[PDB]
Amino acid sequence: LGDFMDKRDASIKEQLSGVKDTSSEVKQLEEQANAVMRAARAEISAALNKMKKETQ
Amino acid sequence: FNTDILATNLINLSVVLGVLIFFGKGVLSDLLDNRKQRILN
Repeated sequence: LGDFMDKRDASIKEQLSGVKDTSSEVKQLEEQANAVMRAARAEISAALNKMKKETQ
Repeated sequence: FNTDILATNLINLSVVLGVLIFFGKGVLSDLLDNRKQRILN
């Protein structure tokens, strides 16, 4: 019975941690996506400027 | 070794064990169930 109690409690605590783990993983995913999108935009802008300046 | 029968030893014990099992399953299920709900939360 002691083992059963432990198993159930661990299963629940583990579920909470995983749920906590998943939330952090999704926050990281969102941050990475945001950073990547910024790079695209900024990168291209810089490119044109440098390219625009060279053309000029 | 042999059993001793008399209705004095246990009538006092049946009322006690009934009161304790009823009010104990009440407050024990309430507490234990509350703890389970918190773990689920």
